[PDB]
Amino acid sequence: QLSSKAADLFDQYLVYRPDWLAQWETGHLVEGLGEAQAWQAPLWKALVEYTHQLGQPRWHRANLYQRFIETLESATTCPPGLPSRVFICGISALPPVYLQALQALGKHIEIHLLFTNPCRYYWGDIKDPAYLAKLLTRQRRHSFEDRELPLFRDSENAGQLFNSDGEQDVGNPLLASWGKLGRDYIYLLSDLESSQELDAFVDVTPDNLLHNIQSDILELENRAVAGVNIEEFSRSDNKRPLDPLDSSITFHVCHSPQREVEVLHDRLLAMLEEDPTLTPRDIIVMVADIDSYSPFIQAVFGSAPADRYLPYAISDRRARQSHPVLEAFISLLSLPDSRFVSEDVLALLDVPVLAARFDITEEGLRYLRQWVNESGIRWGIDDDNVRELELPATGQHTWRFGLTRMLLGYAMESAQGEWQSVLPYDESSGLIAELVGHLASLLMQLNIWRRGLAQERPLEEWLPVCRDMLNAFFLPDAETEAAMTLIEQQWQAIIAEGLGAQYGDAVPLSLLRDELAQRLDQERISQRFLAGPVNICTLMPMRSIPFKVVCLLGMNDGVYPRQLAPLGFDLMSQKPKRGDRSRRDDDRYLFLEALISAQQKLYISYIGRSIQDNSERFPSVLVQELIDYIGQSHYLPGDEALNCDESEARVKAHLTCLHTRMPFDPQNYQPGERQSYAREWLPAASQAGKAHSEFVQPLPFTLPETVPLETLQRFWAHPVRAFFQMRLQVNFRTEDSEIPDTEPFILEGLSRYQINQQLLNALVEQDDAERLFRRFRAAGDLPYGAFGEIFWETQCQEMQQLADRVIACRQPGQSMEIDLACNGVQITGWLPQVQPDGLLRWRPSLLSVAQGMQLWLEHLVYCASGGNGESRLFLRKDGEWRFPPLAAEQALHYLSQLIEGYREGMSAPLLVLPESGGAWLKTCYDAQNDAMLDDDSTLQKARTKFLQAYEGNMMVRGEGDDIWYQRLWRQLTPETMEAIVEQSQRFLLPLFRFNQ
Amino acid sequence: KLQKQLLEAVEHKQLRPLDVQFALTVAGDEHPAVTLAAALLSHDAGEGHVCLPLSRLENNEASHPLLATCVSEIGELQNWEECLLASQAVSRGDEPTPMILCGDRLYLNRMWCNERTVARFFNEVNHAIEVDEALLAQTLDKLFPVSDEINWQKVAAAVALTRRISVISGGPGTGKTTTVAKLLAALIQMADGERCRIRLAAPTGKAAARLTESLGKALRQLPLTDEQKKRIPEDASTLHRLLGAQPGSQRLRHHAGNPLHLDVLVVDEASMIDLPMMSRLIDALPDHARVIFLGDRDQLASVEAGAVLGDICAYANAGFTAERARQLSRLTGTHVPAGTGTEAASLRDSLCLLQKSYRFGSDSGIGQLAAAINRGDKTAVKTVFQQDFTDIEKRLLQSGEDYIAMLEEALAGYGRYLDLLQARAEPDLIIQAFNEYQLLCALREGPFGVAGLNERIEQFMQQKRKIHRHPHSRWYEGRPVMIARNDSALGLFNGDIGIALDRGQGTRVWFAMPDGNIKSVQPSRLPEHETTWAMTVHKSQGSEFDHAALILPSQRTPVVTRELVYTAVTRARRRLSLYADERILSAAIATRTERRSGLAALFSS
Amino acid sequence: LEAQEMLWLLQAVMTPERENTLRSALATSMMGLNALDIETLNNDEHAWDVVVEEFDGYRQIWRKRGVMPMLRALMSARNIAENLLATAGGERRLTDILHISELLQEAGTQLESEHALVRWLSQHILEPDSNASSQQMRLESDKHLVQIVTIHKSKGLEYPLVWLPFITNFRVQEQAFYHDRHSFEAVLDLNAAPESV
Amino acid sequence: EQQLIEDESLLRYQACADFWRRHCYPLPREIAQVVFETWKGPQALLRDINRYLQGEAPVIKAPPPDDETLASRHAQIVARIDTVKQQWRDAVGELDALIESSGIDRRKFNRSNQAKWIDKISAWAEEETNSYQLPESLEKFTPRHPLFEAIDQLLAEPLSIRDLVITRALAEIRETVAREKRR
Amino acid sequence: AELNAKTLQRLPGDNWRVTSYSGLQ
DNA sequence: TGAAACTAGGATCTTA
DNA sequence: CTGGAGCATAAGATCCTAGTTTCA
Repeated sequence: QLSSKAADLFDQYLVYRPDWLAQWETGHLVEGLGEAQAWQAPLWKALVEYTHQLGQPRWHRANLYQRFIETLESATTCPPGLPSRVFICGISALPPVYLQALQALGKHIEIHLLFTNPCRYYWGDIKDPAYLAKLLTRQRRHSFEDRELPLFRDSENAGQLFNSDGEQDVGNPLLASWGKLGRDYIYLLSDLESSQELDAFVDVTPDNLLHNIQSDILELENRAVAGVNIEEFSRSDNKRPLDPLDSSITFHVCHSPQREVEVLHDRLLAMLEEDPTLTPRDIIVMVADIDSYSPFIQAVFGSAPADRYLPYAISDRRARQSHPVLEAFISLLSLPDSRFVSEDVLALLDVPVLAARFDITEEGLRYLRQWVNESGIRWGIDDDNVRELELPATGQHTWRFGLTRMLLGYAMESAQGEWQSVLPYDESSGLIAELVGHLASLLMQLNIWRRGLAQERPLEEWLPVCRDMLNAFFLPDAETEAAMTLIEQQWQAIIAEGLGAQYGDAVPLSLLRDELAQRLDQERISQRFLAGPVNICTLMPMRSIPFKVVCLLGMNDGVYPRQLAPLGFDLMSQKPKRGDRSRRDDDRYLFLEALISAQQKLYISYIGRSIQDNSERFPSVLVQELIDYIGQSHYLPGDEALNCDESEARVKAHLTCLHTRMPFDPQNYQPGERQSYAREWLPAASQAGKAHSEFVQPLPFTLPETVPLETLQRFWAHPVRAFFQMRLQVNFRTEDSEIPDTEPFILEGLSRYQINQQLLNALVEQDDAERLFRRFRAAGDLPYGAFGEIFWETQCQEMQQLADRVIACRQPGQSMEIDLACNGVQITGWLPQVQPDGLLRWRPSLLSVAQGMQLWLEHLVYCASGGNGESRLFLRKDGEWRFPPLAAEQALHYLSQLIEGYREGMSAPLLVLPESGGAWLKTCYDAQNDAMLDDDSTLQKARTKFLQAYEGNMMVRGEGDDIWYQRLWRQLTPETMEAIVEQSQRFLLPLFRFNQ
Repeated sequence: KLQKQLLEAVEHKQLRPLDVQFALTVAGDEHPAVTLAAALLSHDAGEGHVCLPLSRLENNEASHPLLATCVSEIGELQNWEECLLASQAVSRGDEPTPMILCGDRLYLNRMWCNERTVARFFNEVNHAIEVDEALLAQTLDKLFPVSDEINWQKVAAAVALTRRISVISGGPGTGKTTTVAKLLAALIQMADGERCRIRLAAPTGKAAARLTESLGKALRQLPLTDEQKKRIPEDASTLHRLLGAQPGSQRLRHHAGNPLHLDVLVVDEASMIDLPMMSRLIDALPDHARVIFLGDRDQLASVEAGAVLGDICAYANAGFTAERARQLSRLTGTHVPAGTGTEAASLRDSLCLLQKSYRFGSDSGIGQLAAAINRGDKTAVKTVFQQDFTDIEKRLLQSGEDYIAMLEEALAGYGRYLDLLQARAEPDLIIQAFNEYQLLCALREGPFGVAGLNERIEQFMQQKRKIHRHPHSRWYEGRPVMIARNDSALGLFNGDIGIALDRGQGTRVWFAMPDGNIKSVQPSRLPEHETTWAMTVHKSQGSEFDHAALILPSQRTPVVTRELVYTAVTRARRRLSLYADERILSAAIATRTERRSGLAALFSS
Repeated sequence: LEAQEMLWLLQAVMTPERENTLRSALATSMMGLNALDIETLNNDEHAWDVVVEEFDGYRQIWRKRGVMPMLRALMSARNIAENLLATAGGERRLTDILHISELLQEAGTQLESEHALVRWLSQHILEPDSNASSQQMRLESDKHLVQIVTIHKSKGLEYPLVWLPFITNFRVQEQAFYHDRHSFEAVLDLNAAPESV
Repeated sequence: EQQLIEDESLLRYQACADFWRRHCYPLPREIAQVVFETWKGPQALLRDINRYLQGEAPVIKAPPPDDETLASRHAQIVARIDTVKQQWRDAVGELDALIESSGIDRRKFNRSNQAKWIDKISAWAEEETNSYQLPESLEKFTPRHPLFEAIDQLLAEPLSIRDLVITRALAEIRETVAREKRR
Repeated sequence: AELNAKTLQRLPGDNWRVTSYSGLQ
């Protein structure tokens, strides 16, 4: 970075100040200069000595120009090879060395130089009083006569010219504040000796506001009223009148850039509608930075329909022809520092070029995604890559571990067991397994190249690495050849300059990769600049094309002028001179030339108030000064004699128009002038359509005669969800959860629920848990080592406590068949593992009313089908659900109630909330008198218990946060609360009546 | 080491990346004998085989100096048993180790457990069911009024109701659906007071639908009592749907601890039932379940690695057991031949076969050549020389001058449907008229394949005035489509054929429902579709055309085999075609391949 | 809910062939179809044909001109932008919909492919950071509202009438991170010394 | 030429999990039990130390010496427990406590509970009735043996690894984050 | 209020391009 | 009555 | 060279008290 900055500074020295280089080539310093000379002069002298020692030619632009000027100052008229004439059109900044060279060459070739100064008279600075008499020369008109700055005797005599400084009395504050580059250029042009200068200054008739401003700039005057004396300050009829229907210059305060471009589009359509022979070629829209405005441009200009479409062409935007393979190659150069996160490697396989090279198709990408998600692949590619980061080599959760798991699962079956402490993966088993072979080929290539790209080699050995990367990882298609050739060209050019400059030492890869990435975004595109559409572009120096409508967008404070602070140790920032160029003066002069080049109408727009916090964000200083000048030199025709300040405030409020925050505001569509063309939002603004009807509708449903028991189980697991995905067959199936970042340190949720379920089902069978613990350890599911052992032993201690109680009340049993006839509706299905004492189920969870419902239904079916026995359930924290044996008539009556609830709930979203309604019913219903209570204190306790069960705490999720309820209602209204508690009381009271 | 040699072999395209990396990850840096054995065994399993005897590995010598690389240490290293069991990657079966060594044949542990389950089912579990001979013969001659000669349908029905597990082979066009209808009628009429959960199943959806409509028509045609007609099975389902296989996971809803609750099962078209599917179905059946399989003995092989029905029906030439031949002679009333000696009573009696073709026999040239293809090539070439029997053709397609004649002949065959399409045909008749002529092919890509043949034939009707296309459209009025992935919501199955014709209410694709109706689907709703002016032989199974036309490739391919030629011959109904060089066709018929399996070793012991 | 809602719309538009994932996005909260209307839609094959054709048109409009014009065509052809405004509590949902649309267009300009955008949206639903861009805008300032503001964000502002309902509330700090009363340092004490507490 | 970043939480979590991966996997079970009951995961550790890790680093009152490790600290605490265990097993079987009106006679059942509690020092948590031999507890209700004060000096200060693990984490995560952003 | 959106009646843009032998080819 | 351990229920857990 | 299948699941903890029961 130091060498690049120093080389840029030295090139700038070469162009701009050759005297310093001529001095430093000898070895002396320069007096009166800032710091950093003490290390910059020996650097330059050593560079000259080194480039002489390399045998490269000594000649350069610092010591060449003097010899060139001396050669052409005294010779024949035509030394051979010279052109007949050469034009310099539209450049308003040239170095003094270049101008000296041009006047030296001008005696031999006729050189036509074309320059657009906005002023007419002489508006430059002055060097010395002995130089002012030299400015008694004169421009010659093309046909008529000669003229210069007006009243040239007493103007030089008066305070127009300062003691040493520039023309302080130019008049026009716009010109004085902005033309900093133009003043230096005109001072350089009038300083030439042999130049023969001529003018062609076409006048502008002051009728419009814009033409008033342009004429004031041209004739170099100042019509702004300040009001030194009170008889001037009171009266206000001396400024020019402004037509209230005149819209040459307008300002548009907006809110957000999307709203800003939406306003601009409508105004351009209005301008095209008003002026008949205006075409979308002649309209330019100039943006402070195009990369942060282009998406909104594309969005609204594409969202315009066919009847209201005017074509756009976003020039000066950075090109991205094959962005995915560009990023793939940059990330592939970033290989040796990568930790190989599985998400990033799958984003690498998202590349179609590389997938086709390693023959994995889009069908196979989904299966690899699911297999990486489930198989436990998170970390570095090998064990060696884990050790290379100086970490403990655990072996598990690596890419090699996952691929070993996949291959071992192809050769194995998962029920057999581990082989080398790797539990095989049961999914990859058939013809789909060759995707694993292709993935392992990918990993072998990536591992070999991350080994190979590590060392530091000279540039001659860095030459073929890019070709090796491209032809080893990518399969060239018809689309990809452009990007691949461009990448090879840029890499070759970098190493070509490095080799031609005779560099010998070692070069690490990160340097070359950073240089390639920094060069790959320096190539803009502007092929479709003025090809016919509306020309969207960013503001660029020395590009002054006269258009009809100039629109400037995004002129907030700080955004424009675009800031570029100098390097600090630059030696032009300390002691500047005349022709020096800096970015602030550059951007100010571009604003001035944008004002001049607009021929018909102007459009300045800036963000007024931030849309988030509704704060205030000010316009740029340039727009503020323009508005101040307009207000200080105009007045509305009504208030002929009000005040200077009152007239200024009136015209400032008249010109600037605010804009609505959101497009469907009827202030947009109210008639007049600020009337949008967006017919799409007109019903939204005028409120011409009905609101949303309630989702609960009475649906026609007829109950069949054969209802399988799994239908009732799936229904009573969750009734509203069963209505959604069973009646009208909508299921809001959410996406898959993404790949976790790291290996499991702790296990929560489903990942431990499955472990507890398998452990409990093994422990009830009185089997040793060591085999299953080894199975999980080889699975890469438990935490590492001692932490895994601790977690396993505490889970063993809890499931042993549960399984003791399960064993103490268990008799071996078998299945049975179910076939009843309840209300004339047959029930089919099976019941698993019913024992002579009845139904036993064990489940590692907390006490849930939905599971109580499940056991109650499964037990009513059994008790209606004979079966004198009890039904028990065993849960965590010594939860329990016991039901006594009943009579057949009672069981059929209760099952009739459940089937009737099913047939109602398939037709309407039956409102049985199992957890919340269960908690409310448990609070209210008393098991002493077996009656429903009514006292207001217990009703209020049940109310707050129901709310605490509906919405949970901040770190538990209540039953409210579910899409099946959010689809029906958002905020729980008390009337629906009364309805749901009535339905839940109707349907859940057998459970709390018979729970013992 | 030898990793670079294996990568060289991979770049020579003689192995697979799976094969090389599986060998590397199972052997590590062990002796190269285990590495090479694992590589060849993985390639053998991936090709379609099951087992790998050692004599294959030291007698192939196809690509590499196996001895010159595998010589590593002391001892005469040709005792490959101990030379491979020394490493940790091969075991005898008592340990959880990938390569297994059971009968001096190395093969994968998954393949080992699947093959052992299949052999245990077909050797020990298949019991004998005893039924009264008098009422059995009463039912047989009530449902089979003909009593003149050896009726293989009578033999098949009798032996299938006799045994718990019964394979019924037979060529396509024999009356297997009729035999199954008689079988179910006999079983329902025999078991009256016992509830019988009859279930029908198939490996693919199109064959399942054909099975449903065929047995529906047949079982309504046979006369039964109303309670018997209640007891008739309602419908069939795809084998994964019956098993309860999850979409992504490899879990089964009908595992060994939860057997499916269905009493008797009919597995239609068990030729493409692969060996893992057979094992997973065997683990899903209860104790009192009886099954009857179907399918050809020598049809095209199973798509997944492992063939089972060919390895079962290889024992058909053994003949019946001596006592069982007398039993069948008692039942059917005629004489059945007996088999010499004895090999295995349970297998040799459980199997049956339908020798006598009844739809088209040897009198048809198609049937005569179909019988000849299973024999040597001399009978086939002699049969096609001798006067061609006026029902089969052959064109010597050798260059483009014959290729254009082939295209002309194809459009001549498609003429009726094409001119009906040009005459604005009605949907049922145009779908019926499309289903008589269909070109076939073996490869997919190239001059001989589905895409290439479709491109050339569509260009030929673009040049000769038959039907036009538009380069923006891709949907010209009259194209054929075949659905690749199954569609459950639309109720249309994989492999079904429809014609996209613009009736006037919008260009909609019309389909042939298996119940006779016509289904119209918007092309925006179609799951997948490919043009099928020529469709592959593997996609042709289960359907029968009226004029087939096979086009063999120019060179020798590993996909063209005697089985493929035979099933492409058997696809047509009344007229056949052929486009093959005689040398290539003779080589294809002569190369009788198989799949290395250990079932033949298990059954003999 | 609007992020998940747009995820369902994008998933349906990507593959309108699949009847289940089309009905899943049709039966949502922002189109506002009744259960009766979904029941009528599941039976009329002509209605399903025209809905699938319309969503195919949306897919073509997306693949031609980006995301936001497809959304705008969806608003203009389903009248949801006006239905949400008519339904109470709807300005908030409409502004959230437009904010998600702006974010989607800004991300889809750089993101080249189509399925990558849907994966991106699901990734941001799973990972909702609290940066500057994706903070919630105000619903409307023309609607005159009772502004609720935190004490810290209120610092520096000017309010006419102020309510402090919960000013007596407090929360005892048990953590031991105290400053020295002599040298004015940051003296963290790892132990639970009650003096430092 | 620099690039700004304010999404530093991913780096902080990666560095904290990296430290917990490097410095707590190679422990044996007898120390890993104590670490686990102090906190379960690196996310919990970062939730403890986040507000001190961000910003300017504070000054820990009475820092542990740099040359001390987790194994040495565990050995020190288990030796300190074993000393009191040895003393109480030596002097068990004597009475020097005045049975007051508020002092029940059945409280000597807690002494037998302590006797059954002393089995092995590999654990870390004592029985809650160890505060019944405290001089402050008994003065409400006579040393006669050194353990009556040894229990006092044992229970005056808590026995934990928290300070050591917090100090090592807060000293190493900062360095890891700084070096990673420098790279 | 009573309100409506103005309608542009003429064609907004012409038919102009700079072709690089692409439309002709 | 004084005391003293013990079972179960309860409440409360921020800020730009 | 190509066959297949849809859906559910989990839920915090630390701690001080009131009240209860037991006991000298």
